Amino acid sequence: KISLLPPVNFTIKVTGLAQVLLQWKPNPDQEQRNVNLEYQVKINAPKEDDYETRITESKAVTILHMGFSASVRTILQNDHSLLASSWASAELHAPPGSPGTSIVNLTCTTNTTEDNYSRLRSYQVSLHCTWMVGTDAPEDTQYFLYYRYGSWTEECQEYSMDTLGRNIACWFPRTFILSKGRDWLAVLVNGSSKHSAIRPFDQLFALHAIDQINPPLNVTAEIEGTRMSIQWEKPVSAFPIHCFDYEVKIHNTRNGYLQIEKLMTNAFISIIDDLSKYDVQVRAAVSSMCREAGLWSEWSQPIYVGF
Amino acid sequence: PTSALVKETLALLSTHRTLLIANETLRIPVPVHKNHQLCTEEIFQGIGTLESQTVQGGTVERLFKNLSLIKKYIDGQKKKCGEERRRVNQFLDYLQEFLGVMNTEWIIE
Amino acid sequence: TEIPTSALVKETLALLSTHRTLLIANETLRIPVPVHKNHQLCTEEIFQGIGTLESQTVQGGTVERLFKNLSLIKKYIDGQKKKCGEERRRVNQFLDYLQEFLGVMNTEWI
Ligand SMILES: OC[C@H]1O[C@@H](O)[C@H](O)[C@@H](O)[C@@H]1O
Ligand SMILES: OC[C@H]1O[C@@H](O)[C@H](O)[C@@H](O)[C@@H]1O
Ligand SMILES: OC[C@H]1O[C@@H](O)[C@H](O)[C@@H](O)[C@@H]1O
Repeated sequence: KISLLPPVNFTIKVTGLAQVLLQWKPNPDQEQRNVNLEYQVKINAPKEDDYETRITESKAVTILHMGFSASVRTILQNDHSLLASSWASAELHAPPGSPGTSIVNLTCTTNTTEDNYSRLRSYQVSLHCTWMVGTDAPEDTQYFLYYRYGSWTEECQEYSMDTLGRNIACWFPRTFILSKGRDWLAVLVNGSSKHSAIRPFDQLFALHAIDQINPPLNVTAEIEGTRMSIQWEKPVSAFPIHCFDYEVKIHNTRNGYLQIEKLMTNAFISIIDDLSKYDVQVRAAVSSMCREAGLWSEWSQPIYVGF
Repeated sequence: PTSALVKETLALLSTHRTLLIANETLRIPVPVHKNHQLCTEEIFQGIGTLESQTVQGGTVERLFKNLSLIKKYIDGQKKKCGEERRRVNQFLDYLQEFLGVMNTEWIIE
Repeated sequence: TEIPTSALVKETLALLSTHRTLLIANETLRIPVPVHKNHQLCTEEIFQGIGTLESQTVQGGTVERLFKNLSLIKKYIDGQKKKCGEERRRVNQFLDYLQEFLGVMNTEWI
């Protein structure tokens, strides 16, 4: 019969954009360790979780402008029994600031391009955010944007302002964001002003939700008697050939007749008629088989075949 | 081998989600970082425990089989690491390959 | 554990290129080398071979700093494996991970 006591010196500390570290220490007054104790952590706000852990520290990626709050408890499992202690608790308050002082409607967008130097094919990722100023913001207030990807945090260098000073957009032509990346992008927007505190605002984006896939390039259509050969190239991206879904759209400008084919290869053979001008476009997305569902590209520019 | 497999076992995973995610008391090891490949041993023991926990009626049985073949492939890749002894200059090249990579494309806490 | 900075990794690379000639100097040595390029699967063997170069070479000079660097990269890699299973989470969250894994396995190998 053992009697479990809660962990002690439970603290939360901010270690970077939308990132914290929970720590605690085993209870000095615990029935001596000859049994291995573990911990149960429960995140209470802003976004619920619990999970068990086996050491006395835990990282959590989370939004902070709403304040964060967490609890931890000690547990002991074995043959015939589970036991768990009362909880310790801790929280960070929401940052200081009036309600409408805060940035609103932040959208962020990623896109890939190719380094046309370096002798070796690697790629580059830009980032582009916009937001609006929020209704209570005082006239003199200035907003600043920071981003984080994995261990690298940068502050925005080149903004775009509304017609009286205030930053409303940001652009990074390069970043430390990996293309094929599978981690969260965290964005923070601070502010300041003569006449009071400004509420920060942060959020977490998943890359697949904001990566503006590039259209296919070099779509070619060769019309031969009655068959049309369409062809295109893999979009500019760091996902390999076998990772794309395409939609090919063939449109008869003579009568309206429309054909769209979804497929994973780079070529398509469609039967056609010989008295029409057709326009053909192609669209692209990366396969749910390589990453979670994201966005479709624009359609390539119309090319025309037939008379 | 096993190209065909994965793509199919993904949508299989997708359709059997609500069923799998129904034991809310169950806890499985999940890495805290994204170098997935360092963690296959854990990833596979979690599937094992999931599998012993979930009722073996339906097309779900197929999801597990599939995961077990993927398991086989990975086991084989792993045996290929220590299979073929070679001259030192060879091993050094590997090492420097391994170090470049560890450098350009792993996150680092 | 020590975050192995990318200058350190980078320094080690340089130190490696230097001592190449000293290191090969055992014609009798054979060392397991992986046929495929999924390093993350082979970290075990990588350090095992390092281990045998080490056990053979004389430590001193910048040659010691080499194995000291590798050693410190090895501990880091173990930090990272322990990190594979110190937290148990809801099925929902393990499913997400399994999914990522499969997708990266699909996009990186062949
Ligand atoms: O703790 C690291 C800090 O870096 C600063 O540049 C940012 O302004 C803070 O928001 C951040 O938390
Ligand atoms: O309001 C959140 C509460 O949830 C439970 O985990 C516990 O009863 C408290 O320690 C905690 O503060
Ligand atoms: O000027 C801000 C930036 O806006 C983006 O939409 C464009 O892609 C950049 O080329 C441009 O410099």
